Order: sequence, then C-alpha cells, then structure tokens
Amino acid sequence: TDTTPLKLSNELYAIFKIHNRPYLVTEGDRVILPFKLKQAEVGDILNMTDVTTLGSRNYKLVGHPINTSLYTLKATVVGKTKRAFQTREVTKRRNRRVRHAKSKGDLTILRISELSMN
Amino acid sequence: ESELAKYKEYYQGLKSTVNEIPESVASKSPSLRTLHKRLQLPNELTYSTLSRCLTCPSAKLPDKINNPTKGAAFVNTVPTNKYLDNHGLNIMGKNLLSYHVTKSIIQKYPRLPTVVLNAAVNAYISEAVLAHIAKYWGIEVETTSVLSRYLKMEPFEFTLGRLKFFNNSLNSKDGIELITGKNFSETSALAMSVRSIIAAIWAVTEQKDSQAVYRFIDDHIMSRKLDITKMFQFEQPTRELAMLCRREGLEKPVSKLVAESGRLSKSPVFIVHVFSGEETLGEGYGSSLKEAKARAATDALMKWYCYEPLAQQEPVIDPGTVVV
Amino acid sequence: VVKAIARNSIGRNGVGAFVFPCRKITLQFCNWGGSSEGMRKFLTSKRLDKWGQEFPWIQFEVMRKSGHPLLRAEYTNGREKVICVRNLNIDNVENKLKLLKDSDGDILRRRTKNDNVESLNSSVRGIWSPLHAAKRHR
Amino acid sequence: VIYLHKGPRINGLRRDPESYLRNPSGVLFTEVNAKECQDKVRSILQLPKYGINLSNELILQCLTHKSFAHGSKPYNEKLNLLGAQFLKLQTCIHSLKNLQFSNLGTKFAKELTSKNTACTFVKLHNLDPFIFWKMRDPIKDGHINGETTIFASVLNAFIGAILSTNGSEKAAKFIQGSLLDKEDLHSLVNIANENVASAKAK
Amino acid sequence: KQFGFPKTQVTTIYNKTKSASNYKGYLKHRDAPGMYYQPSESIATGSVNSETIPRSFMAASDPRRGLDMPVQSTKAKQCPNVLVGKSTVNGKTYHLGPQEIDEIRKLRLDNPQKYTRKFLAAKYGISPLFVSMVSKPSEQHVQIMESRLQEIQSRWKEKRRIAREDRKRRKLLWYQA
Repeated sequence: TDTTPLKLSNELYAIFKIHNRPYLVTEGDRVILPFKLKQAEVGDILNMTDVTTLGSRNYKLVGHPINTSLYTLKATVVGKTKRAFQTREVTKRRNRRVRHAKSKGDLTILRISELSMN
Repeated sequence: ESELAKYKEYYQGLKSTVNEIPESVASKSPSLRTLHKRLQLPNELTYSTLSRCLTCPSAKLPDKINNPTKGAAFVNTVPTNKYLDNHGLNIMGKNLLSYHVTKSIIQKYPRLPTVVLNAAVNAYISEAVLAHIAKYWGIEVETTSVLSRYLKMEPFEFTLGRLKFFNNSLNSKDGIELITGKNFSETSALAMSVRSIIAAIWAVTEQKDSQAVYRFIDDHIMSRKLDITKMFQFEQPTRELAMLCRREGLEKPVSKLVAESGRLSKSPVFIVHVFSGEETLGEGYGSSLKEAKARAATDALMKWYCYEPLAQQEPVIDPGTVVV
Repeated sequence: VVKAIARNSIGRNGVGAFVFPCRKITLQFCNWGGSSEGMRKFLTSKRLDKWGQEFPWIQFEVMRKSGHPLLRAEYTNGREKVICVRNLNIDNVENKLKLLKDSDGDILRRRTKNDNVESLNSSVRGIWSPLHAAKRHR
Repeated sequence: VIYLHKGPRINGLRRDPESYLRNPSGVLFTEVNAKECQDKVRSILQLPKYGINLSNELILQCLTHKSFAHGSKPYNEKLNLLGAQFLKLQTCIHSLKNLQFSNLGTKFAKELTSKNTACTFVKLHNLDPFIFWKMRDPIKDGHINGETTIFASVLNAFIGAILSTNGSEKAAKFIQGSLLDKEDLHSLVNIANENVASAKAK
Repeated sequence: KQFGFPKTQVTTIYNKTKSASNYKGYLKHRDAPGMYYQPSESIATGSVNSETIPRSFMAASDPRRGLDMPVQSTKAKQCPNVLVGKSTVNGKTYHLGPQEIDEIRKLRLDNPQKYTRKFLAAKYGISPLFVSMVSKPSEQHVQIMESRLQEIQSRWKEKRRIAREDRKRRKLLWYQA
C-alpha cells in the first residue's frame, strides 16, 4: 500500500466507524455520538480502530478496517450530555387517556484531536 | 471594642497578604489550586506565583474615586506591592506570544503577505481573544467589595485566587460607562493574566525544559481554528498576478474560457482558467465573464500566498510581497 | 494589491490541551428542612472528600440556605446548570453530581437525524460542481 | 523601437534595468560576488563561531530593502519582522538574567531593542555599503533618507533568517554572543549604554 | 503518471442519475481494500489544499512537484481568451521617447475634450491606460467630470441606487476568496 500522497497532503479526512456508525471527520471536528459512553470518562482519549476510509482531496486508502499502524486518529471525550427533553403524547381517537411519552436521550461529545498518516 | 477597628485590622492583614502573597495562604486558596489542576501547570510553578499573575498593578488609588456622581467608584481592590505584581511577567508573556505565534504562522504560510500575517497574529493573540481564554480557564474578577468580604468574614485566600485590578464598581449601572483608560478595563486585565501565566511557566521551566512554554502555547493558543483564506481582500488581482509571473520564471498569464453555460440568462456560469503557458495557475467560476476572470486571478494569488510546505522540506523563505 | 480582513480564531477545546468543562460545583443545603436530608447526609459521609480527591480541577463550594437543596455547576463556556435535589437520597444526589460533572456546559438542544459532526474546516474534497463532475449528465 | 528610459523620472515610462539595480554604494545587483560581499558579511557576523549556515541568496535578501528595485528582487520585511519579535524576547530574557521582573519597563531595555541602536551597530560592523536600497535624496546626511530604519531592518532580517534556517536555540546563542555582550565593545548592550549616557547628558 | 492506483467515481449502489442525494446508497457501497484515485468533482477556487496548488507555486525542494496531482485537465490551445487586453494578444511596445510623452502631456493639459485619451492612443499607437499613466489632464476637467457623474447619480431612482450598491457589494465579494 503506497500511502505517499495521503501522507504528503495538508488536508486529510477519515471515515471511522463506532459500532458500525460512520463519522466523516477532519482534525478539530466535533463528533456527537448518540449514546452514553460507559468505558471512557470525560478527558479520556479514544484511539479509533475501525477506520474504513482515509482520504485526501484526490486519493483515498479505503477497505476493511485499514491497518491502524498506517495512521493515527485520536478523539478526546469532551463532555457526556443529553438531547433536549421532549414529551410527545400518545392517544387513540375517542379516548380521554393520553399517555405522555417522555424522552431525553444521551449524547457524548467527542473532539477529533489528532488525524495523520503515521 | 469597635467594629471599625476590627474591619481596619482585617483590611491591613489583607494588604499585607497582597504584598507578600505568602505561599501557605496561596496553597490554601481553592480557586488557585483548581486553576493549577485545570491547566496542568508545572509543579515548579508555585501557587504564590499564580496568585501574583492574577494581581495587576495598583499602587495608588486614582482621583476618580472622589466622585461616584461622575460615574465611578473603585472600592474592590487594595493597593499592591511595587515589586510583586503581574506587570513584568505580562510583558514577557506578550513577547513570547508575539515571537512564537508569528513564527508558527510563518512556518505554516511562508509567503503570507505582511498585513495578512499581522492580522492572523492578532487573531491568535488579540486582547479580546486572550480575555476570552482567561474567562474559559476560570480567572474570575474580584467584583465584591473589601467591606462586604469582611462582613461575610471570608479568608484572604479567596481574594488571592481572584483577579485583582482597579475594577470600577458601578461601571455600567443605569447604562452609563465612564470611558476610562486601559488600566481599568476587565478585558485588558484578563489578557495580562493569561500572558502572566505564560511568563510564569516560562520562568519555571526554561532551564529544565526550554520548549515547555512553547508547547503549552501550541496547546492553548495555536490549537485554535483560523482559516487564513478568509483573511484576504484583493483589489486588482490580475495585475498583481501578472507582476508575480514576471518576477518568477513564468510565461505571461492569460485568462481563457474552459466551460460556459446559461449565457443570456439571469444567472449564467462561466468557468475561466488563468493559464501561464499550458499550466493553469488559477481556476475561476463566475456569473459574468469579468467576475470569473477576477476569481481566477484571486485563486492564483491564494495558491501563491497560502502555499504551505511540508515539515520534511528545507525552509522556504519567500522573496517578499508582490509589489505591484 | 492585497489587504487583510480583521478576523479572530476559534478555540477547539480538545485538539491541543483539553480544559475540563466543569469548573465549579456548589453544594447547597438547609439545617432545617426535611427535603435537604439526603444532601446533608452526603455532605457528612466521606463521599464529598473522595469526589474532591478524584477531581482536583473542580472546586466544591458548600453553602447553607433556607430553601430546597441545590446543586449548581459552573462551566468553562460561562453557563450554569442548577439542579434542585429536593427529597433525594444520598445516592441519587451523588448520581446528579456525576451527571453535572459529565456535562459540557452547553444548552440542551434538539438534534435532527445524523447531525453528528460539527466542522469549522472546509471540505477536504471540494464541493461538487456539474461542470467538473466525472460523469457528465447526458 | 524598444526605448528603455535611462535618466530622470518620466511618469509611467519603463526604465532600463541597470538604472535601478544599484545601491547608493554603486554595485549592480546581478554583479554581487560571494568572495567580495557575502563571505565578508559572514566574517563580520562571526557565523562560523555559532555553527551558523546561511545561503548566499538568503544573505542578499536580508541585506536588501523593499525600496530597492520596487520590491522586484527578494527583500527583507517578513524576515525583519520575525527578527524583531525574536530580538525583543531575547533582550527581555537578558534583562531578567541580569529571577528579576522589575527591569523590563525601562529606558535601557527600550534602547537595546531600538532602531537607532540597531543602525549604529550596523554602521560599526561596516555592513552599510553592502545593503541594497534607494535613497530619498542622494545629497543628504543619511538620517533624512531613512537609513537608520533600513539598517535596523537589515539587522533584524539577518536574525529572522537565522531563526528560519538554523533553529531557535542557535539564534539565541548568536544573539548572546555577537550582540548583547560586553567583551566586544561594539555590541548592542554597549551601544544602548552609550545612548543612555548621551540622553542623561542632554 | 507516478502512481498507478485504480480510479473510482464516488459510487452509489443505487441509480446515481435518479438518487444522487441518497446518502444511504453511498454508505452501502463497499469497495475492495487498498489505495484509490478519486478525482475531485469540484473547482479549485477557494482551496488552499496541497493537491490544488500548481507546481510553479510549489517550492523547488517540495516533494509534491514530482507527484502528478495538480492535473492539467484543460488545454490552453483549446480555450479562447477572455477580457484580454490588446497588449497581451500582440506584445507590449516601448517605442515612444521622452519628447513624444512631453508633447502628449502638453496636449492633454491644453484640451482634454479635443485631445482625449482614446484620440492620443490612436495618434501614437499606444494604450489609453498608458496615456493616463503618462499624463494628467487639467484638474478643472476632472472636477467637471466628477460633477457630471454626481448629477447622473442624483438623476437615478431609489431602486437603481440600491442595485448599484448590490453590484458594488458583489464586486467586493469576488476579491475575497
């Protein structure tokens, strides 16, 4: 795998997958995962492993989780939080009982700190 | 006994602590400790030094205290020691910022125009930006009065931990500012504090790890996003491009239609490329032909200036700005 | 001729040095007031010390007031969450405190489907153009 | 007919290249030689002492001012700016050493990082004939033409070039040695002291 | 061609002509592991990207010069000239001496209405721009012209003034990049 053009390029993107959910990122990008991370606390660093595609403007090294050795991709866990609280009402059409379906899903804000060809 | 006497002795004690910044007292201050932990400051940087960095110069109380009727009262801070303030530190921090940031910018963009470079530097380390950074860190201002503190009967540790300058009480009450100098502005004080911290870090680490300060700066200041492409504003870019081509060993640039669609409409699209020989320099789209031509020239100039070489390359020293 | 446009940088907290979002937490309780029992118990019982030991970048203020028991956090962005912990047991209070510390200070907000990444950066590949496409349309 | 103008100014008319490619000394920009100029400059600056290595082209750029040849040939400005920034920091650390923080906001320190001081240093070292620039009015003292500012720029431009090429530590060492040193006596510190003394007298 | 990577379109599993906006099809499309050449489907106007900068603007010691990415897709022979000056088509001429220039200057001051820039250009086989560069008119004439322009501007409606402002804003925006 001649990964020389990617290495050379100033701009570079990645399409890493957390639980098969793809997230297309550059360095500085701020990923918002739609679940509560249990493993990592806030401040902890995540070394991304299932990286599908690593792309320049005109090239890309894509395939099965590309060899991690070839690259680095460090995210930082920058705040567990939640979505806004919502209460949709559930009811049938001639029925006074109206069940409130309250919802307030969890979020985890990551920040892509490092992304480079090793 | 008398309560005035009790207050007076408390005030005197506070003044003495400010003059000293005794190390034990500084250590006891929770806010300072939390700031230290937050920024991951070196262990060699003592808590007294950190307190000092938050202490702005304030030798004599000004003449504007005499009248709150004219829209100012300075009743929060207490006079400081002449040889234990953030003033010398601040200057050193400013110098460091001016050196390192500028150097980093030059490394990134070795042909960047002088004015553009200056603007970028400003963006990275402007007073407002520095103040914002300080706020983010948690450098809070001593807004509460001395008398109020005494009444609450709070320790001097808390005072030491907060930022200390001649902050005007009733600054914007009833929507009336007084427009005083830089020595009474909050933003300026916050900027000084962030520069003073940097200077303190430098002082402690220089002999052991010389580049510790610069990596701290990189982490905090140089980590911030700035698209350099948004900084530019050209005037007659075609002429400038032609001059650049003349200067280098390049053929005269001419603009040519590559592709065209919707001529005789409200919003056409004209793609023109500024060629020098067979090589294209700049690609320019536009609603009009003229616009497209202009855009191609601007693109070419961007490519010239914002060229960022690799770290593996030997240093690129540019041949100055293209003097049209 | 070239001229600058005065512009300021954007801080990305994570990339260089991570500044921890939660800066200060205030535990507020009442000596009277049966709603403040669990808070009082928490304050008493060696959990707060452990917490402070764990997180020395947060300062932990402890205040007494007449009203309901309060947990007000204070973040780097300047926002302030305030959770009323009325009638909660020790463990519930601790969980609330954990939640607060976890939060980046930003306001709560509805996200649309797949609104995942938030970039300041220009696209690495360009924006599409019909003139410059690989397969021309018809 | 290719009339290249070769005399006083006609507004809008292009000149013969040789009419504007000469410094006040009177050497052609293309005709500069390594043996006769750049080597001499290196020797003056003692670049073999501090492990320094500048390119001949780089040296020439450092020497030449924006006013020379309408910024056509590579001119010191960005380098100068860089050098000034480094120099001021270097002066501050020197002051701190000679930990003190109460000797920065002062006259001597300002003079050390000043433009006049830099010019005097340049004059002493005899780099003034080598630099490339255009005088405002040839028949003047020198200060009227803006000589001092250009000399200061040159001094700082060299520093900026050193920073760019040979790293930061090396540059600092050079600053400590050639400038900012009591043993030379035509160093920057000595000049600053002399200026201070003159100010006191006046 | 330095690199011999296989090249790929930005491939959907669905019909691209009917469902170009459908991200799901793109997500589905897996391609075999390795290096590829995906040429960008974009103009390189705003890009500071290293794959976009031309080789002449790269430094001599740049490794990127040798690599084939600033692709010369267009050809200058095929493209026609746009808003090109007559000097660029048939070369610049430096024929007029000092005396001729002095005469031109004398003429222009004397009577700019009779001896206008275009007329001077026609006479001496040179550009109106060059005439302007050479010679100032009588400042009175300039003042008159400014006054005429002001009068014309006043003669506008509200709408026209707004349109002119918009045009000016657009022009300013063009030179931003």
